[PDB]
Amino acid sequence: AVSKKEVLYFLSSKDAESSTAVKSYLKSLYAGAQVEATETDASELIAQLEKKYLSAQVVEPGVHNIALPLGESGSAPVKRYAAELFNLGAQAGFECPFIEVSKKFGQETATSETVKDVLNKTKSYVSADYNAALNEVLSSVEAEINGPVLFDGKTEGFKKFAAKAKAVAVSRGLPADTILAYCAGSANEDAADKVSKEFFTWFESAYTADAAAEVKAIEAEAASILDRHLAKPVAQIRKEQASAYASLLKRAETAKGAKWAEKYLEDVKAVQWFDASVAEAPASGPKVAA
Amino acid sequence: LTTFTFSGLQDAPVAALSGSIKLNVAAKAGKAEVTVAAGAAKAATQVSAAALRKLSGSKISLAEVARISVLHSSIQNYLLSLSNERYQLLSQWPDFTTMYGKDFYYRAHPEDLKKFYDAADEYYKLYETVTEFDSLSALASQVVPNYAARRRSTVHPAIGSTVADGAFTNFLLSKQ
Amino acid sequence: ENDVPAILKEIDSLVSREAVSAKEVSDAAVALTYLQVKANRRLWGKVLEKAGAAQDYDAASLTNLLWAINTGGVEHFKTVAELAGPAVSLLPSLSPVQLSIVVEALGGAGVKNYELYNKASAVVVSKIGEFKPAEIARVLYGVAFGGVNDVALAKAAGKVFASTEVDSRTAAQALYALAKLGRADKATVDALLKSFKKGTESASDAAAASFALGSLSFKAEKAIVDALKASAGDLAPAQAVEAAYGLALSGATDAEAFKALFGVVAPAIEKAPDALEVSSLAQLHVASTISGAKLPAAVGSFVAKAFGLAADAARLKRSSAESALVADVAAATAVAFGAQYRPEVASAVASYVKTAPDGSVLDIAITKGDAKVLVQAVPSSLLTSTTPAKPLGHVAAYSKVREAQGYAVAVVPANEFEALPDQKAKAQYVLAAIKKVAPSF
Amino acid sequence: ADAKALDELRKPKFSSKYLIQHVSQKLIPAVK
Amino acid sequence: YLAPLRSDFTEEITAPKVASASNLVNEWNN
Amino acid sequence: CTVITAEPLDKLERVELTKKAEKFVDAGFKLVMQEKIDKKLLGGFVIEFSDRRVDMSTAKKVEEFNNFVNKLVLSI
Repeated sequence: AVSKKEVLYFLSSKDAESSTAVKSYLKSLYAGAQVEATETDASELIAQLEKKYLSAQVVEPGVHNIALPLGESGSAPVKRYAAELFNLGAQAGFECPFIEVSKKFGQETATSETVKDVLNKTKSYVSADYNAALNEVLSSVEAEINGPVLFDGKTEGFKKFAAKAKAVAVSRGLPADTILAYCAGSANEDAADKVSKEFFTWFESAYTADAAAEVKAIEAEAASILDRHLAKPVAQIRKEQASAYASLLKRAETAKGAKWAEKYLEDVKAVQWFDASVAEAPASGPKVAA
Repeated sequence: LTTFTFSGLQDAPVAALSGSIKLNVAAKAGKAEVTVAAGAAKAATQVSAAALRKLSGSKISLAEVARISVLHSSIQNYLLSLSNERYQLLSQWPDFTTMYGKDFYYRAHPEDLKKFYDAADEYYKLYETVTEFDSLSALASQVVPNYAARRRSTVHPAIGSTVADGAFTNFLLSKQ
Repeated sequence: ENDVPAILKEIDSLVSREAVSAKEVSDAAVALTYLQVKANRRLWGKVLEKAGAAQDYDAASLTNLLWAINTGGVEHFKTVAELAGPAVSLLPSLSPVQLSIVVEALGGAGVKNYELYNKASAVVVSKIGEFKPAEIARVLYGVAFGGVNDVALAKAAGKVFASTEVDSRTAAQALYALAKLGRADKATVDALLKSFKKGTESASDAAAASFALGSLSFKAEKAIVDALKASAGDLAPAQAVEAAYGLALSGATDAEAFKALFGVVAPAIEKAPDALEVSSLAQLHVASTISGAKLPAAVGSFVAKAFGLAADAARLKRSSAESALVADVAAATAVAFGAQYRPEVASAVASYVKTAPDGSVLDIAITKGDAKVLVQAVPSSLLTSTTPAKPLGHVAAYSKVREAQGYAVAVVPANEFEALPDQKAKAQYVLAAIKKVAPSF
Repeated sequence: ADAKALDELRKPKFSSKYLIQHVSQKLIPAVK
Repeated sequence: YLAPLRSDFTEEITAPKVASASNLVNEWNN
Repeated sequence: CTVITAEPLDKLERVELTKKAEKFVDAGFKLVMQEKIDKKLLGGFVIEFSDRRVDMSTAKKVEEFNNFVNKLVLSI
């Protein structure tokens, strides 16, 4: 079973084996058994660590139930894949991904003094094609200031920097005006409706470019693995794939008592049973008890 | 779906668009008579407007019975649809069995006949490896783990370049 | 002359070939809805597989296909969301009845496609008299459950709801849409309540309208309560429990109504306790504590545990700005009861974190001896979208279900908490909000 | 034996989920 | 068909490193 | 002495900090204090005696926690 801080994550997830374990947990609840008390302790580092290591347990069954739109025609298959990834993110506890990476910039640059510290300590969480375009404008404003541009906002030099960072930002293709006015909010919602429309149509364009870029990478990686695979004769392919499968089976059989090796061999028995069920009735597929 | 649906016998479909199955409704104010024509069988049913509202109560909740996963089935599907692209241009190789005769032998130069025989064996090697279709089920299992490690991030699964650029501009151009 | 298994085998051998066109799979889906064949699933799966498999789509085949996917109630997010390609690409080529059906069916499955919802909302607001009011309620349902907070279509909808009488189905769908949007626009709700006069032709419309006026927390009309207590056999457990939740949140004391609604679901929950999601079990526990409708003895303690599981689930998935709000409000609470220096504040806020009796963890819970007060934070998701900026009915439900546990809940909304510029100001705001509801502390 | 279930088959098989659960169960009692 | 199970968390948000579409098809046409 | 903090001290924070830093003189000495503000501490306190330092600030606590988490995941 669980330690009951796992099981509060698995209530809203619609994955399969989380649902089966949580239905057995609710069945044990029905027969006069009590819930365990949530430990109201484990200060913020343990809270973020356990959150990070228990959101993996909801994204990782959730990724493998998401079918890629590899080589499909149009745009809307990528929108299916990216909407299903957004739904997986909302079921694993993460927020809307824009505000999630904005939260990460708030976590990384809480205590930065100058804009050069901002472009240093957040280099990995932003594109380098944009980070170089910001470091050049940082040097350009740094030459006229002849001092580091401090991270306040009251500065005139920071305003001259931001007026060209907005310029390179709209030069990249994202309209910075609608994004700043959306996340900065307005009072009357009828005047904010159009800026929410513009932010969302950019944001839909943006996450489709994200998911389609990952799909282009998977397309090229599968094409490269196949183009290296079709150069081999079948003797090398057969002995190679049988040896690699037997090596991973021996590696997952060297571990005993651990849960992951036991579940590994259990799912190996599942795929052997699936081959037997497709062999018994090739017109209907697998036998599913209804 | 949501817990409530708001459709049924109101702006409903009236006819069929195919001849493979024919559908004729007789929708009255209280009930409806759907006499559907389908092959050699035929059914004439009776549903009311509040009888279709009892449809979406217990939801269907479809799922995909897969061999390994739905992700790995999709990558294996793409590998098979690439092997079709390769196989279609092994379908346009010229026949050489029309030139296996001994009349083309002794008119042929020895080096060029040897290179023709090695070319034919090279075609047989290509065609034997491009139709090893049982190897794709493991060939896609090397594309999966880097992809699964790229969706298992510390921030969000579907996060990437341009959304991080938009939030970087939104983070920078605000007042500090 | 009428034989259903032969025609089911016909439709199974209909779309088991290789090259099914759009019309064949569309009419196969419509023909499966018109026979009510929810009992059989693999034939439905063949229909959905061939529906996602075909590439050509004209207007009427896609409209009939998504109508059948909606009315049959199949949820398969991949094949429904892959219909949005032709749904976008045929958008001026769709008639307004087709446009309302397609946008409603893609909204019902939660297809996150902002292009389709923008290019449907502009077609609504640019041609409004072209659309019947039921068509506007369908587009509002679709754009509301599709995750778009669009207000222009909501006001153009409320205009037509103000001008012309609509069916109770249309008003019920539109109220459900505005309850998903969280508007609580009274100037439209008072119009849309006036379609529940002749009695609704269904029970699902009355149930979703009751949950709509529960989540907006307006009032029970005593017509929809009568139409619900007089028609509560035609509701699923997820529909009837949601109706009882909306009925208790709208402040109903009609115990025969809640008894007739729990008579649906207590044999259902006693049949399979694990079929329903724990959100609806917590909603059942809310409806069973607010109206006081009693349940069987193995159901009451079990859903009492389920509410604790749901509260801790919403706590662990706190949206990290609400957690900032809980930190700030608990700081203001620890200041208002006396802690001026910051380690005193930290120790008090770290000691304000007791557990409820049902196992759940309370964020700000003070005990002055024998009475207990609770400070609650209503961040942004439980607010409305209109300029009064009031909380929704879920936090009033939480206040009522904690006030049954011996607590005196003081609600601190974040629309008012975020105006104050200093911590003495927020301390006086939280102390006035506590001292209004539990003045003895 | 044959015809297992439906919910036994919707499980994505060779996902991780259990290396991570084992890492968490041998991490958090060792880091508290 | 089975994969090595990796449990590691990608910290960097980067472009996904598209590979080069290889020269197998031009080789087979050659 | 020299005490470093993220914010200026409150007057009760000062007396708790004085009691916690007078534990670290190995005599009957009446050591004085000197407050300084460095923002790269995230709360806590650093006692700079110029002979012995104690880094109880949470910048080094979160750094040491990240190093301990990284030292377990390469072993497990």
